[PDB]
Amino acid sequence: FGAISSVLNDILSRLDPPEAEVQIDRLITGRLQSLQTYVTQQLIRAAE
Amino acid sequence: DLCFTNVYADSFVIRGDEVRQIAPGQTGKIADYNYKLPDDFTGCVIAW
Repeated sequence: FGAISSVLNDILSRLDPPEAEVQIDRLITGRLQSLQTYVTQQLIRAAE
Repeated sequence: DLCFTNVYADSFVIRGDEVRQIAPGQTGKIADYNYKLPDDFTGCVIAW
């Protein structure tokens, strides 16, 4: 999603918190958006 | 135009080649074993 590496322990180990926060926050934005997408698909499919 | 509960004045002297360490999210000898500002530091760093 625009991060360094898609592994959280990898980001946290490679970088210091002052930048791990940014890389993480990008991972969080992406994964949260993916969860929202999945939950909305489930909502519509459950309505059907 | 801003009120504050308590304002702190931390005082010390350093070299111009070390001012960058007296700031949030830095690294170095000072920001390691001497004096470290928080990650969410809310204030100004002043020197003359």
